[PDB]
Amino acid sequence: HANTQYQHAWPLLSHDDLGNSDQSNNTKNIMYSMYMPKRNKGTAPWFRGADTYSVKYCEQGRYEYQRYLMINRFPSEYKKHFLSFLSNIRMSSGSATIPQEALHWLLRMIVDNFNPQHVHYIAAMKTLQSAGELDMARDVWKIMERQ
Amino acid sequence: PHKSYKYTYMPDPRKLAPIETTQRSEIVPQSIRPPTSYVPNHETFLERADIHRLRPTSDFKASFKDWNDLFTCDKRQLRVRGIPRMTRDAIRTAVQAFQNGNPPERFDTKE
Amino acid sequence: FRDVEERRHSRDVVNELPNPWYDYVAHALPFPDRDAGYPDEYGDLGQWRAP
Amino acid sequence: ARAVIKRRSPQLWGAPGAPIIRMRGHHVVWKFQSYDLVVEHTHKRRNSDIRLLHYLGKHCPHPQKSLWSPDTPVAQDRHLFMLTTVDIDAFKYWFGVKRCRLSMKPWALLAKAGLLPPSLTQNSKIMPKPLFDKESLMRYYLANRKDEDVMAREKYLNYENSMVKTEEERAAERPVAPYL
Amino acid sequence: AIKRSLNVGVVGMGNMGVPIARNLGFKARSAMYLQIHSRALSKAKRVCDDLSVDGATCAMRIHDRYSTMTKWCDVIVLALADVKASRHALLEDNESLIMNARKGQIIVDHTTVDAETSRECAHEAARRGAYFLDAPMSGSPRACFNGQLLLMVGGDAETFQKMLPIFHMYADNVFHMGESGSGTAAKMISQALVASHNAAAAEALSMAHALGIEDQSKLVQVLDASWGSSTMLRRNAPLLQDLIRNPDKTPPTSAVSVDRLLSDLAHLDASLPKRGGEDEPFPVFDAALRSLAAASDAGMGDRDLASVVHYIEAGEAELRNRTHVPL
Amino acid sequence: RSLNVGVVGMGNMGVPIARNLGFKARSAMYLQIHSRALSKAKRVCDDLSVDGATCAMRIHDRYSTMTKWCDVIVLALADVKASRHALLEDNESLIMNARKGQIIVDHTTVDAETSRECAHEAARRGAYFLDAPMSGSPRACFNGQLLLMVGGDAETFQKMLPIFHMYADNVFHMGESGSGTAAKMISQALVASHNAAAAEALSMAHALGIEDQSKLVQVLDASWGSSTMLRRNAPLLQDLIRNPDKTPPTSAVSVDRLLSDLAHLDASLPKRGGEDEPFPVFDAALRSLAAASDAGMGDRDLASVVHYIEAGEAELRNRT
Amino acid sequence: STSSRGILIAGLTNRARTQMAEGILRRLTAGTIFIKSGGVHHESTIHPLAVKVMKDIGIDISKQSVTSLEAARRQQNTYDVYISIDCSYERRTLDKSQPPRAEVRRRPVRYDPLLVPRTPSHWSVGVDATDVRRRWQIWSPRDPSIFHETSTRKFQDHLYEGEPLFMQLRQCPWRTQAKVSERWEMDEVAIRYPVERHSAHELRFVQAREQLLQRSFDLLTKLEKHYGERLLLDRALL
Amino acid sequence: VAKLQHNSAPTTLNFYEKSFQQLSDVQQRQTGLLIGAAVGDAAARALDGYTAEEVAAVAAESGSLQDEDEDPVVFASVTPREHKSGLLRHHSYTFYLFSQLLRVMATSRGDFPVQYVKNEWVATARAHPDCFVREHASLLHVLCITMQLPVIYPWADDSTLREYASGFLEFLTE
Amino acid sequence: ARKHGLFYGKMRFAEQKITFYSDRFLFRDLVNRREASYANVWEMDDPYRFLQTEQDYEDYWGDNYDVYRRMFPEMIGRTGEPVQQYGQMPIWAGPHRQHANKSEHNWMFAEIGVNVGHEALKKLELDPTNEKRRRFVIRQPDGTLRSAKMSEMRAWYWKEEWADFRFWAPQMEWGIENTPSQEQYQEHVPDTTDADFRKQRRIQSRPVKWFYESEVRWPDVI
Amino acid sequence: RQIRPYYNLPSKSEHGRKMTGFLTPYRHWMWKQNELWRNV
Repeated sequence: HANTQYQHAWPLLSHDDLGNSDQSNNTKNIMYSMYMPKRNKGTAPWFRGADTYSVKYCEQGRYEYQRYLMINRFPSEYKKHFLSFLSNIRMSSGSATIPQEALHWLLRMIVDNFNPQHVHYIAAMKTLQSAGELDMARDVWKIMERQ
Repeated sequence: PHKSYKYTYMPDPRKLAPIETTQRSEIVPQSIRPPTSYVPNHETFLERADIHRLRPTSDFKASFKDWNDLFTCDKRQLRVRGIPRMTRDAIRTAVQAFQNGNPPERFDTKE
Repeated sequence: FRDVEERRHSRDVVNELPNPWYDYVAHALPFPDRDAGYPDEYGDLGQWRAP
Repeated sequence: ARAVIKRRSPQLWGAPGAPIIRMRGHHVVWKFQSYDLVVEHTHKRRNSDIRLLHYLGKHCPHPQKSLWSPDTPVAQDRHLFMLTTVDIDAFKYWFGVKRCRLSMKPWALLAKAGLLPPSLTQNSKIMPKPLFDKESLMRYYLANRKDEDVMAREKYLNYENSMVKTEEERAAERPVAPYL
Repeated sequence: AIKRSLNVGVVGMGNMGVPIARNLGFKARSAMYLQIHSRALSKAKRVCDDLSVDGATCAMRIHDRYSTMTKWCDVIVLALADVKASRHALLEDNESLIMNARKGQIIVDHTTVDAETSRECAHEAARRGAYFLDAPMSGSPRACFNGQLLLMVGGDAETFQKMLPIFHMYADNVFHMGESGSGTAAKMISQALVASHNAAAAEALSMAHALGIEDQSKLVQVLDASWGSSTMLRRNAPLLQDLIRNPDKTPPTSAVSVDRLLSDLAHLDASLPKRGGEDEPFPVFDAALRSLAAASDAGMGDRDLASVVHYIEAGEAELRNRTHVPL
Repeated sequence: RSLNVGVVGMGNMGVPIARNLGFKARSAMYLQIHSRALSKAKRVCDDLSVDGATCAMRIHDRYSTMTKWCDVIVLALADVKASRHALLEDNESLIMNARKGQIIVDHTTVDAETSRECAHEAARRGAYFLDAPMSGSPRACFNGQLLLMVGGDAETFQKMLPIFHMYADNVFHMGESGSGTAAKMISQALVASHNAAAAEALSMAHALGIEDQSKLVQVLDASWGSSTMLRRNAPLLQDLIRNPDKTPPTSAVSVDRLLSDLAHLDASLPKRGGEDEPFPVFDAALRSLAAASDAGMGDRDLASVVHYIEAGEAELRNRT
Repeated sequence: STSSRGILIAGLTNRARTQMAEGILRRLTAGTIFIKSGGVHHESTIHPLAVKVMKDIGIDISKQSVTSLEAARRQQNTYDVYISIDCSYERRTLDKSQPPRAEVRRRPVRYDPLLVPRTPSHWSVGVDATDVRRRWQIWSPRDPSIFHETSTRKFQDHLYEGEPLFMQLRQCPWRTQAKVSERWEMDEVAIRYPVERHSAHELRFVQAREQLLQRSFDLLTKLEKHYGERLLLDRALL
Repeated sequence: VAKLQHNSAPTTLNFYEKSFQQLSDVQQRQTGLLIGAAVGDAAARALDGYTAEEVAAVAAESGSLQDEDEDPVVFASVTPREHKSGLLRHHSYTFYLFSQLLRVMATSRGDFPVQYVKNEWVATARAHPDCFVREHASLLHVLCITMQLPVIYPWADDSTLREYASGFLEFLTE
Repeated sequence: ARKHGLFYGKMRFAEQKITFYSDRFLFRDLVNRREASYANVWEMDDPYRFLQTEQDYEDYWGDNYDVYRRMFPEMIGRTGEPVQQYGQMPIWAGPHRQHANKSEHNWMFAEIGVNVGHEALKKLELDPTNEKRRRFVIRQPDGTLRSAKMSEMRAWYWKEEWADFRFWAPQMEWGIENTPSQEQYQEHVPDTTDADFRKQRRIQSRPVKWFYESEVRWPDVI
Repeated sequence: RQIRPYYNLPSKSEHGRKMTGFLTPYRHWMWKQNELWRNV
């Protein structure tokens, strides 16, 4: 059981096995990436070891990449979705639903690329007033204005 | 080799970074409940735990020296002693239930 | 049990520090808030199926 | 609900049951075993092409050595690490909104993570279970009974919205400029 | 007078010298420069290469000359095989460590030696101004790898206190017996007890086979439960049982050899005070000596100590012949 | 039903095992006591009164009554001659005539010939005999900690194990009958050998000039020469060597007891040869023990051999 | 002679408490019983404050040595008495650099005795923090079966192969095989707190010494009852 | 450089000992202000209310130094003449308010109005009535409370810091 | 570290990038960065001013320089990030369950999800001044909940194996050709009356204990 | 899994299960105590 696997480390400023050295110009140095197999089934330890991305990726603000796309639907689908959202908004705050859920469903309706109708706004405000959430009703009005 | 580098083969510094260990006994000890009137001896304990046809614990009563041996025995120790898998699992589960506070009182479903 | 635990926790000063895992929900929208680069919308070498 | 049921893996209700968070394991040797904390139905949907409702994370049972000991050392820095991933937003959504079930191994793992208290089965043999006495419990309650309004406010903040505006916030929200 | 690390050297890459150096290299978190001396530089190269490949936390330097070893090492530890090699390395060579020792060096020889040699080594070290310790190691190389060795150090108490952090890297039970030579005396006593208990265990298993007990584990269990327990008996029960069952089998070799045990007991006898023309009448010790000598006179000196079971009667016959010669 | 277990051989060792059995109880076991004396019967009665009727004990002095009443019978007799008288020599006895399927166990230190004869006669009669010599102290057996060298039928041993554990801590079955007696003989021989070796080693240590005797004992017990006999006898031997004028103190277990135990080994072991000297260390230990016993110090302790270590060599020279 | 097969004193470090207990027991028994004091971690020396406070009573422990109990694990069934000196788990700390924590309070807050039971005393300890033993393993890359890339004998996934002489901790659940086994819950007095004074450390050593003396007296009373012998010989420390 | 491992010497003396290296110079000074304030308050809590001659007497009485212990005046082991309940045993009422303001600042993550801490301060005052009247509206108290305000923005000029601290000082002296 | 019998190569470039001669703005960026960069950095230069004492000096330059330099590519005034420990959630089970959070190992947890795990956003996700920072936790074998180090946090992303020995941020040009303006930032027109998410986050952050008291005034005692 | 202790009501039936789900009053009281501990 002798050492037959490890070898002495490369000293400082040493030359490569192919004569390549990081001295002066790289013209005497030769690239060898074209001799490797074209595709590796896996990932070599030196594969993409150090790569960087544009500064824009880390300098971007939130939700500034969402392009405005018009998602058109069938009129019957529009009716179905509007009725479902209205029912969810008007769901009573008996024991399992907190009053915040009406505002949550209005926000979800906006996020899912819909236009909240006046009936939706009225139902949200009335449910929040029946639950005593005057600040949340004001928030619903602010949402309507911002739309 | 080079006469100027320590660690001539240049191992990773994480390789020479040390390793620390702490046994679970330091975290929490193991108490041994003394036998009660319901199970005065380990033979009686095994007979009470013997409730399943496929895993008869009573067949291995002579394997355990006494109550301390039975309750300090490990599953690896059982496998070394030569106790089949289902029976030793049943014995270990009964011992653990007794330790947690559940005596081996159940219904014998063999009949 | 709840009252005793709450009293002990209030008296204790080591555990008064906030816990980010326990205090809030970070992001609840179905889509990420910043562009990580994907999608590509183009194929590559050897990919016949496009789109 | 079947003529000849699956005796080797029964459940409590029909399929597909309530969502349950569990650590699904692979079918490999122990040396390369890893678990996936995922939420799925009570009855496994191995038949269809969609098996899990969501993927919460991955857990590695085998501890690895501290690869960051040379970094800023702290107490117990050089002990072995048990790396694991866990989604927090998805876990909180399924746990609170959808009200999914929970197994014991995921519960213990999340107890380590600090999301949940230690599980029911994480019991030591050092102390037995408590014994309850109605008179003592009533005496303690009478000694330490909280105010009605205080308790109502506490539970309102814990359950309903916790982002309650103060008088200063309301005054700042109110318009003061010429109202147009 | 600069700030540096301790130069710790190990002399002798025998059977026990390698585990000591490996333990020092592994457990020295860059707190010492490890010098390794060898008669042949190939052995030192092999040891240092193996330590580097396995992963050593301290820099190492190989040596083949005692002069360089003395000029480099601040503390020296010698782990040799016999007494002649230790005496040559310490007193007889032109570059002998003790004779060329520097004022302040600490030389600790773990090799088992005679009382006269230990006394002369300590005297020479004191005259040179260095510090000497005789700490005869006890244990197999596997036990040294586990670090659970045994050391009986005799000499300067302050030197023992200073050298404790180095001893603990490959020995857990370290006893400061007292003045110089006390470790050698304790080692002699331990070796005599080991030989006597080995003879007793061999005889006990022989009579067990004669009576008819056909299991050795069930016998060693009750022996350990009773007052007849012995470490040598526990170690040698299976091998002795097998040898008794089949005399044709030749006992295997081991680190603790019959020849080495006989040499240590001969050193003990030489250091044993005499009462005139006649020696001290120790019956059990004499019987053990005769049986071990008979075992070694069959080419079994390099084998395990359990070979004494086959030559108990050989020693008895030899004693009877020697007693009948003048009768 | 429940096993009927009788005890014969009332004495300083016989009483504690019966007392422990009665205290353990856990059934309706019937204990018949072969007291052979009205005083011993009254002792059994007051022991029952102290126990509080845990077990039903009836005193009967007839071996036939014990045979017809007790399925299992235990013997605790001091001397091998008395054991032979009560087991084989008696007209009634236990082995010679007994109901088939009756378990008979003896804790008396008997020689291999006696054990083999007992087993042969028990097989002839149709009963099961197993020999379980006891290792321990009267205090140890009262507390419930004995080492039983059980030897006999495996199934009978497994049946008797719960009974043995009522008054013993460590129980071992070494194959067949007579192996328990052989193991006890080997244990006594090793005890004598270790005692002599420890005495000689401490004498050598004193001659060489070892001062820190406690540290020396720690080193010896941490080295390969460790032994329980040495770790026990180290202080007394050290005192005796430091001042040889002091007479050895009297102890419970002594050189006379060790010689009596080794006599069984000498008788049991085949005496073929003799001139060959099969066991020199055991022979030397026996010589030193005999010299220490017959030179007055016959009842003091096992450490008395420190003053008669030379006796083994002296006897060897005198004989040869 | 005596009928005891030995006493073992098990500690996690074998620095101060075990040494003081061994000295007290030897002083009380006049050295007639073999006593071995060892610790799991032997990389330490005897505390100067410990030896000073024992000399203040009349016991010289400076002649003792810090050793491990490996020789005791090799022949543990031989010994008769096993005493484990350990700290309470309620006050135990792992960083070893902070004062011990407060324990559970029964009737700060006080817990109901029924709602928080007090660990019944009639039970027995199976394993303790002191019942562990050292285990050294080495995964040498020189072995091709370890050097192979698809090898599980390494804690590292991609950095390298093998592991240089790592140490693990096994356990010895054999404390109950001894004739007598006890555990002594005492706070650690070897290490110094960040703001501890020398006088306060000395006072802590004095308190630990008094606790050890009382526990030694109780243990020797129990052993005298067990053996029927006379162990409390040197009754001059009252 | 390195020393032989013995007596199991701990690697780090405190949790943040090596963490303090991971701050810039200005961040180190910012954290040092708060940490030194806390350390000084905790070290002087033992002799709180003592006079100069009493401190001198304590120092003279504890004149048995072993060349490594700290000054007897600092973290003195004298018997407490106050016996506070849960937190003022190790610190003062002024440092209680200081710690509450620090926690409010940390949770605010930058500048914040005084209304975020008004309720905490009045709750502490109600919990400790004697301390409130003892050390309310005093220069030392208000200064020790407001010492941590410049930590919010160390590059701020005097005018900005005074303008920001005016709101806190108004309520402290109200 | 070199294996036996294997021939190795040298990477001419650290990654596949676009050369700075291709665009006029890339050229200006490179010349400005080179101006702000050291030509040859040494032990006493400004980037190494975080090694106050000789213990730090020896630790950084001895036996751990490789990991200390591979921790972060750019040279900053430190090597990682400070570690702060969290507080444990109250356990109503009382002392019956305080032991369960202690083990023999460090339990390390890292957040994943829709908004977390983006390789291209590693810097912004590991920025401590981020309200949506990726959440890491470490439970020590004694139950302590602490944060993660910089290396521990970066271990969960795809490895970066490059280093920068020249650029030093404090030496950047300012005033001439570089003047960040408030007009550019205000072009987004952040209005609190328009968008109130900022107020919502402020309300979430500020304490809520005032709600149980239902103007704040000091107690009156006479 | 519902535990069936041996001291439950025995059903003396040869055509079905040998033990019944009825429990002694102590089992009811003990079960409530365990129910309270899980309620916490």
